[PDB]
Amino acid sequence: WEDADFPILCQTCLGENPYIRMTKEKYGKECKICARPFTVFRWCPGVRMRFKKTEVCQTCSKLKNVCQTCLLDLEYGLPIQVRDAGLSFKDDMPKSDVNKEYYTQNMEREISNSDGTRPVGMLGKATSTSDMLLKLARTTPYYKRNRPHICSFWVKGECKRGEECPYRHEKPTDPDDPRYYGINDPVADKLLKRASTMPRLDPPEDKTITTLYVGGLGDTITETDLRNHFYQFGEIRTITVVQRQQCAFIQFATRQAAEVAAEKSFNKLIVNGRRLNVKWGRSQAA
Amino acid sequence: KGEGDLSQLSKQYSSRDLPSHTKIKYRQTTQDAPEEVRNRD
Amino acid sequence: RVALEKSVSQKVAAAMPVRAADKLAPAQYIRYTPSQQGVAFNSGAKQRVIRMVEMQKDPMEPPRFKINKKIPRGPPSPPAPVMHSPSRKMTVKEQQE
Amino acid sequence: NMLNLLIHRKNLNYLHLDYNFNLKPVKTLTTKERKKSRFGNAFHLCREVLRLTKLVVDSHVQYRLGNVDAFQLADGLQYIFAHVGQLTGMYRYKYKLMRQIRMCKDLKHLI
Amino acid sequence: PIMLLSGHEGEVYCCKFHPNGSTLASAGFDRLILLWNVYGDCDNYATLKGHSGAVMELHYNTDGSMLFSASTDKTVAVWDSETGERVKRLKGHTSFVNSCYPARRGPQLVCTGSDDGTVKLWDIRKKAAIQTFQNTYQVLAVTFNDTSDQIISGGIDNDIKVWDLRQNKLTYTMRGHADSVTGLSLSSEGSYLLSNAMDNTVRVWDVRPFAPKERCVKIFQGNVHNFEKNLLRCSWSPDGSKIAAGSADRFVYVWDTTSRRILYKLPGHAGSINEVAFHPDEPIIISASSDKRLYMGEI
Amino acid sequence: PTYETMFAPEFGPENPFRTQQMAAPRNMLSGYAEPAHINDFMFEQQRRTFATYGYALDPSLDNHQVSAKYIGSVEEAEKNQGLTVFETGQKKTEKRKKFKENDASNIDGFLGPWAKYVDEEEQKELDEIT
Amino acid sequence: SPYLFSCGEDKQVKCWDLEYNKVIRHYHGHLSAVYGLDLHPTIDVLVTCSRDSTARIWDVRTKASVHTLSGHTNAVATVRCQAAEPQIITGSHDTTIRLWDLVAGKTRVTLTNHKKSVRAVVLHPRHYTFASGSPDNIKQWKFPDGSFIQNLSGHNAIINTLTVNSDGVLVSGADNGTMHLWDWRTGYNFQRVHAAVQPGSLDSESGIFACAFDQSESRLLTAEADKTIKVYREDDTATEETH
Amino acid sequence: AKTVTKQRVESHFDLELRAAVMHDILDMMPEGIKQNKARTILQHLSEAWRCWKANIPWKVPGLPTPIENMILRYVKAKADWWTNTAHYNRERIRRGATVDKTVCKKNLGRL
Amino acid sequence: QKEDMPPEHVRKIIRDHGDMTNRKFRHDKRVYLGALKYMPHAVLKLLENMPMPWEQ
RNA sequence: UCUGGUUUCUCUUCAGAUCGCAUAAAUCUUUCGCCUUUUACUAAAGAUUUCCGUGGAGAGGAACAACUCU
RNA sequence: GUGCUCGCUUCGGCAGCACAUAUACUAAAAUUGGAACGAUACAGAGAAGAUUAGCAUGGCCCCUGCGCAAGGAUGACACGCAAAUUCGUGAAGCG
RNA sequence: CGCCGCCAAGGUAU
Ligand SMILES: [Mg+2]
Ligand SMILES: [Mg+2]
Ligand SMILES: [Mg+2]
Ligand SMILES: [Zn+2]
Ligand SMILES: [Zn+2]
Ligand SMILES: [Zn+2]
Repeated sequence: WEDADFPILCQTCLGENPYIRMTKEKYGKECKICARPFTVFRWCPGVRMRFKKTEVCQTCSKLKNVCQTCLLDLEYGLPIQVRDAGLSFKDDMPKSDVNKEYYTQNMEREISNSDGTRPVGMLGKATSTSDMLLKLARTTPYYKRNRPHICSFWVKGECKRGEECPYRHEKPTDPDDPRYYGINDPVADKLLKRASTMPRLDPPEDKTITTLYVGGLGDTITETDLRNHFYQFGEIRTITVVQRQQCAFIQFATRQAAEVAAEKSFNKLIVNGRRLNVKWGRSQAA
Repeated sequence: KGEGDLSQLSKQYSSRDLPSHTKIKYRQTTQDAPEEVRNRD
Repeated sequence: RVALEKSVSQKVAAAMPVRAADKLAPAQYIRYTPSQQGVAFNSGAKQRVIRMVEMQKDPMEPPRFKINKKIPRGPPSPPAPVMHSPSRKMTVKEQQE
Repeated sequence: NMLNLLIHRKNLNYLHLDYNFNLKPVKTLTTKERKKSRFGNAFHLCREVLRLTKLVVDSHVQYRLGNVDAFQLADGLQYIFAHVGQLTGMYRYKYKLMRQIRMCKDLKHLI
Repeated sequence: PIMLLSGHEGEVYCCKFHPNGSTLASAGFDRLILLWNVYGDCDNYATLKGHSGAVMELHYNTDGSMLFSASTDKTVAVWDSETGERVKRLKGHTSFVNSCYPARRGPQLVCTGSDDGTVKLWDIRKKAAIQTFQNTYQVLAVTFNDTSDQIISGGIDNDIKVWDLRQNKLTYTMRGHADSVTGLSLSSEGSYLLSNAMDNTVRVWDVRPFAPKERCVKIFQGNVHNFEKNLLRCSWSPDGSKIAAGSADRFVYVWDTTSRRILYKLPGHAGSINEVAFHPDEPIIISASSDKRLYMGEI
Repeated sequence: PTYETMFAPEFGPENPFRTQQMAAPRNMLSGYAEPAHINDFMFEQQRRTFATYGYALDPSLDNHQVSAKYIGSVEEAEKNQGLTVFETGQKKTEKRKKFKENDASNIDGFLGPWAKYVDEEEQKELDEIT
Repeated sequence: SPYLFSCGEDKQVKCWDLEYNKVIRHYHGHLSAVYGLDLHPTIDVLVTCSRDSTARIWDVRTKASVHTLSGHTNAVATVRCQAAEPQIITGSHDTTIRLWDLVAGKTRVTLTNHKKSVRAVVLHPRHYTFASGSPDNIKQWKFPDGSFIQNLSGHNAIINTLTVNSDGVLVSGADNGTMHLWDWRTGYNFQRVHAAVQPGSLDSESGIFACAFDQSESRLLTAEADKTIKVYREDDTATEETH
Repeated sequence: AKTVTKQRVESHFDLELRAAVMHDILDMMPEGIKQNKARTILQHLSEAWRCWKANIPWKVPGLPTPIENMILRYVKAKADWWTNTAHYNRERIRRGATVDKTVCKKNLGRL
Repeated sequence: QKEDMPPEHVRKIIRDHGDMTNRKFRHDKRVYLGALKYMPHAVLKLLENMPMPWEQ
């Protein structure tokens, strides 16, 4: 039912080698979600690494901008649930077999035969990105995804091969922390990790820190851009720009709006292509 | 790209569907061939 | 004619392919630029030419996947405007006729 | 190993297909297992031609056991090639070979 | 304008300019020969198809009517530049054809050389080899003198050899390279022959009835060969004033045939350069490389 | 054809409304792919070179327009001075001597290419896991 | 080719050889009954319109369905195909016509008129502007891009057949026995002739289900619902002038 | 699909006849809001055939002329097929072609 | 360039497989049913080369 | 004195010769004979294929290729 | 690793030449969802009286069968929607 | 002058 020429293949599954050899089939395995006969391709990424043939088909990868074999996004290198939780639009897809699954899957394959270049619904909302998901976007990822799965007979001590067993050895797995939408167990801990980062400890008073020491101005930040980026938060009382240290001083009437600026600018407010420097003001008349 | 059951999705090598009469007899010049049709009254 | 001829040749070499066809000569490479992530991903991956061969399908295999699925027919081509003549209504008596 | 594994895949477990290629039910079959387990011409005719070559190879391995000579095997597989239908039941699911049985049964007299 | 051309899916190994300066020919690892408009919008027209091996060398005859193509499949094809139809297949060598040249002036002749160590003279009308010169080491580059009396062959013995068509004898040997010779080319006068070699030496040799007898007329430097082991070819400018030779270091080197100063070093290529050609009338340089793109440098 | 036509850049602010991935050129949703006819031998040679020692040259056409460098593990290229896997090296270091028995006459003593080499608390945790 | 094709409601399309008067191919694969069929004038393909929803392409020398044309919601009455683009014209019982693409299999254009369903289309064969046929306000069309050229007069009977001559005369055969002549230059009804019944038939049984000219187009002949073929010739008079 | 064999002759001709009269009365009735009460003209056609089989003259009042005379010509076409099959299988069971109990016990009532 | 091998290969393979009542070889047994289609192509070529009684 | 090649293994299309000194089955369209409906059928003709094999031709090797036809 | 060549000065050391990167990687799996059949208990069997030959239509139901034969209880599932006749409400318009 | 050599679905429901 499905033929292909080349799969999606994000970089963490290609391997460390730009020179890999790959064999192909015409009708290979079924997808583990919808059982569609795609074309499984097989290659060797590394010398200590398993083959990682193919998990899903091309069509289900073209719905949500997903790679081919490890089920992560191509645009970041993240799972699907983090992506549509950060963008707050799920682009729903059924769960059963013959109820509504293959119906809308065949129709979305039928309407996407022209382009084959972009996903069906994420083309308009993958543009307003790089704000909340750029904070965890791992460059040069760990190659432990590519290492082979654990073998038996070393857990029981029966392995006659010894060192020439190609899979792994001396790796005790843990039965406490290991599909398409939900639910994923370590991903909940990853959302707890991004919800429990390392900010500055909030001093115990009643919102008196309305000043803020922001610097790194140079020639990109100007006064009108900064006061219009503060104007969407609210109104000023006394603002200034100092150029001997390349810094700006802003305050607010009732602190809370600038408080989310404190949520916005903990090495996080990225305007004009620069990681700005932010530390605390005095708020003490010192 | 996903045709019907006749194309690839079946090994039903069915009866009555065989390469029988795999050559077409053409109407030659002694019959009412279209070359003699294009000029007769 | 050549379009339907190559279509029916693929059909005959797909519906009845049983009699002695060679597979392919897969000596071609494919060169695909990693233009999605690479700035330090696999340092030096700039256009990444790879090798593509084909696995031999042995002729001792039944069809592996159950072709028995049946779904209702989906939405067709979208309806064009209908543009008939102005619709008339006759009487109260000819409708009774 | 294929004619028994067809039965093992189709979840029967009551047709005792034996090495001399026959077929026997065992359990006095009810309606839901009689109609599931009956074969057409493709299974049965292959079973009879495999029984024929089974008897031929049994004749040859009986010769190479070392208790029977060449003339006796000659008359033996002459009787095998001349008296099918009497001992193989291959005409039952394909009648066209019956004339060929007669084509054997005539030429034997010529011999 | 610089002009950037693309099309070749694999490495380009050679390119030439039509004798009248109206069109270009290019070919390489793909097995396709592309024709290009020199002027206009630099358009691409016919693709010549039929080579099963890679195209090692293109040449035009002096009339610009016949295009010759040496391939790794042991066959040298003759192409009609006007229609794009194939004329003949010179089937002969037992191994790869490394290079071919077509005699100008005198009745049509073609020379080939291959990894079987032989050099063969072909008459396009016979469908059979005319002469065979067994060397003993693989032959990489071959050219005729303008009198059509001599064959000049460069191999991997670091020694350019000259063959007499009438005597069928090793007439001359040239010493002066420390490594394999990858490309030979005669001046338009017949006066001088230009050589590239792994040793990174570009050497001009003068061939004359009266020769000094130690014909290392000139030496130039800058052209680098490396681990890729690409055949390297060099060309004479239309008036013999400039010498171009490609290199593996991404630079087009053009020298002054007299003072030996580097006139041009040009970048723009990403990979190794396999051939540099000069337009027959105007100061235009076609640079062909392994990055599958061509440039039209103008001086 | 003219080099100036393809060399002429696009007047614009690069359109940063899209991201870096989606604004990049492609034809498949993942990279611009096109077939070619590269030689097999040098391809597999530099593949085995990167598989053994981790350095190889960098194949492209139009990334920087000047590229002759090595990729992967950098220092091991100049440590071995750019050798290949098909070339006899300058030294024979860390070589590993086996034993041979190729008379093919003895019983249970013939060990040729099928020979084994001369050299030839976790269980409590693995019990507590299972 | 020296053979003919036939088809009917027995779910069978028979290829009747004429050198031996026998069936040689016996096309099958239609899930319902068969209404009409047509041949391509140049190449060895055939088009067939059936009862369920589809028209299908039968390849001669292969007898395999190359394309199934599935875009209708009712039966398809008649089908014509030619050498010039567009190829296939299918008029169906869901009150629409559509012109197909024979290569890709998808439709080119759909044509929505005719409150009562279309049952007759025909090629002329000299120049463009093919015609359609329906019980209500019989129309006229065009080969490129679609174009409503003209509608004809009040031929309000339920019709079955259209046949057209190269010199400009056209004939429409209906279900009430009334067959009507037209012209190609204007759209003028000329004769308005009705056929009487041969003795066995009753008063209202006559319905024209087939009509065709000669290859000289000097003789017309119709097959009616009274199990009779009626053959018309010309009239060598002069006093039949147009008002 | 499946072909029409000798058993699905009378179970296919009636289906094609009701489909033909269906798409004929769907394309002959005028622009009123109701077509046929979804089965009634079929019932009049069937009752006209049953009344022709008993030769009841079938004079129903208050009925439009085109639907009733198209029902008359349709039951006349079914009568022509019925009698032309009756003559044919009567000649076949006369000369001895078929020995079918269904055909003979049907042809008794069909004469 | 493929040629003969020792004939004790097929015997070892089938004495390993046997009557296919084990769970180790379950990936291969369907292939045995895939050998169902071409069995008369083997039985025909078998019975074409039967040893004559002057042979051993 | 020069000229200088039989077997075996792989693709390559054409076949009109008892392609094979012999001869299998199936499909369609008809006539029959058993027959209740059908698949299994009977046995004659007409026309197609399938299948076990075969004929001559382009190349690449290897097998004593150097014995030697020329 | 192996063979050949004194090729470079010891049979030994070195150098060159030739051979040139397989594997649904497992004997396992913490294992994975487990549909058929059989057993338990229900419900029960077409055609306006009874016993019932059947052939059909549909698609998100299958099985036996080589099936464009056939048979599976007519193989099973097929049910109340009245439409225009009377009256009320609301809307569009006309005198 | 010497035809002819028989299986199954059709029934113990799903
Ligand atoms: Mg029945
Ligand atoms: Mg039934
Ligand atoms: Mg039923
Ligand atoms: Zn999928
Ligand atoms: Zn992946
Ligand atoms: Zn292990």
